[PDB]
Amino acid sequence: CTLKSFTVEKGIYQTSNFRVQPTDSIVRFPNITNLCPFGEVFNATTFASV
Amino acid sequence: GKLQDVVNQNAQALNTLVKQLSSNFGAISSVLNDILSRLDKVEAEVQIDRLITGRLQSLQTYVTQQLIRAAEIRASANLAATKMSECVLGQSKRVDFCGKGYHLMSFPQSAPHGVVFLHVTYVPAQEKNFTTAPAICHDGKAHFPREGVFVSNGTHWFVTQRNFYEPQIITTDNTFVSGNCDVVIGIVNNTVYDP
Amino acid sequence: LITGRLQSLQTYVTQQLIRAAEIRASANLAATKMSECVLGQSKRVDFCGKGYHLMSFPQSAPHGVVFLHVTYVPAQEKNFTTAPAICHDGKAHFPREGVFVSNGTHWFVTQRNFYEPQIITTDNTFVSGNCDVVIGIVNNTVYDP
Amino acid sequence: GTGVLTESNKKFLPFQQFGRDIADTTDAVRDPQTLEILDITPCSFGGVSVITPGTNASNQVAVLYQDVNCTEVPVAIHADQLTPTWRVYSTGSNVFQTRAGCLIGAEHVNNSYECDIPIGAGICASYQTSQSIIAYTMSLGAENSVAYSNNSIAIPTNFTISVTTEILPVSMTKTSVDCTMYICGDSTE
Amino acid sequence: GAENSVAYSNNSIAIPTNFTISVTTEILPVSMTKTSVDCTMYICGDSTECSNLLLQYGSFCTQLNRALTGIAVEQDKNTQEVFAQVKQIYKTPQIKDFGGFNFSQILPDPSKPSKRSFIEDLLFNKVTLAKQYGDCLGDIAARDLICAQKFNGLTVLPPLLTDEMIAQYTSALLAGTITSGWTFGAGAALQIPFAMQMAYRFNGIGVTQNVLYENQKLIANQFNSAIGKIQDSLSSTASAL
Amino acid sequence: LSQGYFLPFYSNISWYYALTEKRVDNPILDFKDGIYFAATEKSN
Ligand SMILES: *[C@@H]1O[C@H](CO)[C@@H](O[C@@H]2O[C@H](CO)[C@@H](O)[C@H](O)[C@H]2NC(C)=O)[C@H](O)[C@H]1NC(C)=O
Ligand SMILES: *[C@@H]1O[C@H](CO)[C@@H](O)[C@H](O)[C@H]1NC(C)=O
Ligand SMILES: *[C@@H]1O[C@H](CO)[C@@H](O)[C@H](O)[C@H]1NC(C)=O
Ligand SMILES: *[C@@H]1O[C@H](CO)[C@@H](O)[C@H](O)[C@H]1NC(C)=O
Ligand SMILES: *[C@@H]1O[C@H](CO)[C@@H](O)[C@H](O)[C@H]1NC(C)=O
Ligand SMILES: *[C@@H]1O[C@H](CO)[C@@H](O)[C@H](O)[C@H]1NC(C)=O
Ligand SMILES: *[C@@H]1O[C@H](CO)[C@@H](O)[C@H](O)[C@H]1NC(C)=O
Ligand SMILES: *[C@@H]1O[C@H](CO)[C@@H](O)[C@H](O)[C@H]1NC(C)=O
Ligand SMILES: *[C@@H]1O[C@H](CO)[C@@H](O)[C@H](O)[C@H]1NC(C)=O
Ligand SMILES: *[C@@H]1O[C@H](CO)[C@@H](O)[C@H](O)[C@H]1NC(C)=O
Ligand SMILES: *[C@@H]1O[C@H](CO)[C@@H](O)[C@H](O)[C@H]1NC(C)=O
Ligand SMILES: *[C@@H]1O[C@H](CO)[C@@H](O)[C@H](O)[C@H]1NC(C)=O
Ligand SMILES: *[C@@H]1O[C@H](CO)[C@@H](O)[C@H](O)[C@H]1NC(C)=O
Ligand SMILES: *[C@@H]1O[C@H](CO)[C@@H](O)[C@H](O)[C@H]1NC(C)=O
Ligand SMILES: *[C@@H]1O[C@H](CO)[C@@H](O)[C@H](O)[C@H]1NC(C)=O
Ligand SMILES: *[C@@H]1O[C@H](CO)[C@@H](O)[C@H](O)[C@H]1NC(C)=O
Repeated sequence: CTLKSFTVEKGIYQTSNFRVQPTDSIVRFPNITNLCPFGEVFNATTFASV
Repeated sequence: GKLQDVVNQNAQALNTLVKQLSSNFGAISSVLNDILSRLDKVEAEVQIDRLITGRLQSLQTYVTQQLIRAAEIRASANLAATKMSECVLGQSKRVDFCGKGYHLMSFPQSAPHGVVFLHVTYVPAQEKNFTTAPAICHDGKAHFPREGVFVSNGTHWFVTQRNFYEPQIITTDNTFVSGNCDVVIGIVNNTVYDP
Repeated sequence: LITGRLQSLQTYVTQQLIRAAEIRASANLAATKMSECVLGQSKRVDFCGKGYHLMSFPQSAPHGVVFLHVTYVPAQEKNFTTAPAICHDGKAHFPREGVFVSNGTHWFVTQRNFYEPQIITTDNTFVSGNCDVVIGIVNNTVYDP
Repeated sequence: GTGVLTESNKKFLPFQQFGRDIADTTDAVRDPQTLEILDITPCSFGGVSVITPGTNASNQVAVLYQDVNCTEVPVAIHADQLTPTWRVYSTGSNVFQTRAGCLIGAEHVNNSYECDIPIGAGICASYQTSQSIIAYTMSLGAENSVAYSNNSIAIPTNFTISVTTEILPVSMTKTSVDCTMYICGDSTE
Repeated sequence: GAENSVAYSNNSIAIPTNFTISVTTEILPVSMTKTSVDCTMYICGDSTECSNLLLQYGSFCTQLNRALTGIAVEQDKNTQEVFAQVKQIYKTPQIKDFGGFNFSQILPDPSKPSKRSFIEDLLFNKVTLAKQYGDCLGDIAARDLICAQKFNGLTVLPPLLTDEMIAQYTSALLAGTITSGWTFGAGAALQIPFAMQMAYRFNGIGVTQNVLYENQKLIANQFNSAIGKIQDSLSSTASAL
Repeated sequence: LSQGYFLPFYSNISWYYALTEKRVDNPILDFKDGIYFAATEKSN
């Protein structure tokens, strides 16, 4: 597959990686559960002037 | 094969140069017609520039590889010209330069993108053991051979050419005298002949 | 990122090919040294050692070869009065090998690279013509057995 | 990212999350929940060689794993996640340890021949006799001790005249390149 | 350089009366290191998106990796065509009665467990090189230079000939050239005493062989101490490496 | 060279059949990234 031919000849060939593929996916975030105050950054009574 | 791979090193670079035309190089397609028929002038320029840069890099890579191969081929051609000048046009005393053995002649023949030499050389075949001495003390004076060495088959001593067995009797025209016969280490005792 | 790293790899391969060509030239030179000096004796000047080359001894080295070229050099030269030829009795006498030298009174034949003075004998010389066309020929007697 | 994760101890600073290396890749990361310093190793193992005869000779190969020690081959290849046709090539009874890593799939013989497929560190391989791939120490040549004495010489009495053939390349093909037709033939833009 | 005007006259010659035998050291590179490159590891190791994007660049890595393997095979060929001149390995003679010549520093010794000569051992010690998979895997708290280039696909290949085989080749060549002269380089090896070989070589350089034997023991000394000078040229902080 | 969701060579195919014993095979199976369904029969 790395020599780009269906018939390899007699010898020793270095090889690019194809054998192993990932299967699982791991996600790990810090243990924080506080919902962010989007009810005060957005939907406030008055904003500041520009 | 030493010639054939050279051809296989030049017919392969052109084939890879052709097959590198079917490369996106980061563009949307590898075909100029698709880009020029699907995108307007302002938007297709950034794609054609990618194709131009990729194909220019491929051409420069091919030229650099051809320069490397031309340098190697020129070194081999210089060696071949030296071999033609020093072995076909004459006779070389250089060891192993033209054939295995003492070089006698060489004949050149042509070949596709190359030259071939038939080096005809001389090799010894059937060696024989002998008992040898560096000099002969005849009557107090050492005798050294002019060409060849002293050898003995067990009883008598002979002068011999160093590359072929041609035993000749010890005669004063085959040897020259130099000093006393006690300073030489390993000198044996015999009589020389004077005509 | 792909274009930059591919250009970096191409640059590395090009420099490696240049260095491989230089190393191959050096290895061809080393093989010629091994064939023409270890396996024999070379008359090429300064090819193997400074002086007249006698032998070569090969030793290995990390990614390389080293040669011990053992050679012959002259040590103590001496001045002598020389002549191209000797007119013995109307005919010139040229030496076969060596040169005619003199220490002031007598003339000797000598090897070209070592001082081995020998008396003038007709087996050391050969005659050619008469002694009126050679420039600088001196007068002496050539002994014969 | 993508890789394998191993427990290690690189002694991160307290206000640190990942540690780079000299190639600006994530050499290690910190677990945000267990506060544990993990270690990232690339999944691929470039450095594998396949030793084969011709395709129209046999569908049999030997695998050389470079600069590894054969007991830790399955943890360097990650043989648990491979197909079993790979997993037969990670362990077996044909394992031979060389100075260039070690070789699985070719039996090692104590004989020495001239070699066809050079493997390295003096080890070569060939396809011999049923038929299998063998690996062996390369034979430098025929051992021949020459006699020597202080009063003995050898002189030839007969000779041979030989003709040897030497092939030298002289030239290669001459090529010329049209830039416009190569880069974009028939396009004014 | 040093200014030196040589005398000259039309009837004056200079002839040597004594000689010196010298040993000159010449160092030649033969091979360079063989490297192999995996494009996927170097450009983007373990990334399927960038690998898919790299597939759209064509044969820029098959061509890239073909040149390096040709270089590696060329280096193996260079070492083979330098050292393996003769395929008949000649064993070292058991007795060193070479007319007084002492080939101790250049011939191998079985006592030291390397099968290399003294001078070869000095040359191996003078050259300072600039690894095993498993040392990189362990906790080392600082990534090595070799381990960083091994995880990026830049592996280095070992040479085909070990140092032991090259030392064997040089030992065979040296035994052939001290036990047979130049005859083993052209056909079969022909035995000859070393004094007679030196007589042959003085005849080659242009002097008669009678000046050899009459100085033979002296010549041996002028060889032997010269080899000792090589020690002074290699052990005492050499720069020829 | 094409990357994609392919069926690997010599992969573990799970096999079901209808033989009257007296069993039909219409179970419920996971559709992960596409499937390869090969059917051999006589009377459709
Ligand atoms: C040859 O020369 C050496 C150098 O002086 C002599 O000494 C030997 O040197 C080697 C080192 O290569 C040591 O291993 C030996 O133990 C030394 N031997 C002695 C007796 O000192 C050596 O003796 C000389 N050889 C001969 C045959 O004279
Ligand atoms: C904004 O927040 C107020 C309470 O503070 C809530 O009554 C209202 O529904 C929110 N949303 C708006 C104004 O869109
Ligand atoms: C000379 O004699 C030795 C021992 O008797 C023998 O080994 C060798 O083959 C002989 N011939 C040679 C050196 O040509
Ligand atoms: C040696 O050569 C001489 C010279 O012809 C001959 O007479 C003799 O028989 C040979 N053999 C021996 C053993 O001397
Ligand atoms: C040659 O070597 C032998 C070794 O036994 C010795 O007996 C003989 O005297 C030596 N010949 C010489 C030094 O001329
Ligand atoms: C040869 O002559 C020398 C000098 O007279 C003598 O010493 C020696 O013994 C002789 N050789 C033999 C074998 O008798
Ligand atoms: C030879 O004579 C010249 C002229 O005076 C002198 O300079 C030189 O030292 C002499 N000796 C040699 C060349 O050995
Ligand atoms: C020159 O050499 C001869 C040869 O014996 C010698 O007699 C003479 O004393 C030497 N010196 C001179 C000045 O002639
Ligand atoms: C050498 O040159 C001198 C002048 O320096 C001259 O007197 C002499 O005749 C010359 N010798 C010849 C020409 O033989
Ligand atoms: C040598 O001989 C020639 C010819 O007879 C003569 O002219 C010349 O003077 C002689 N040399 C001397 C030194 O007398
Ligand atoms: C967060 O959850 C993990 C397990 O889900 C627990 O072990 C940890 O103590 C929690 N708190 C943190 C990381 O502050
Ligand atoms: C690694 O290989 C060596 C052989 O040089 C061996 O002694 C050692 O036990 C191996 N390491 C293992 C098996 O963990
Ligand atoms: C091959 O050599 C090894 C080295 O010790 C030995 O253990 C083994 O038995 C040998 N195999 C044979 C002779 O078949
Ligand atoms: C020399 O060898 C040739 C064949 O190589 C043979 O025909 C011839 O008879 C031999 N001559 C002698 C004298 O041995
Ligand atoms: C030649 O030189 C060596 C040392 O270089 C010395 O030992 C020897 O005595 C000298 N011989 C003569 C004849 O001057
Ligand atoms: C296919 O999967 C089943 C699931 O239990 C397993 O029993 C079987 O061994 C697998 N086949 C192969 C060839 O591994």
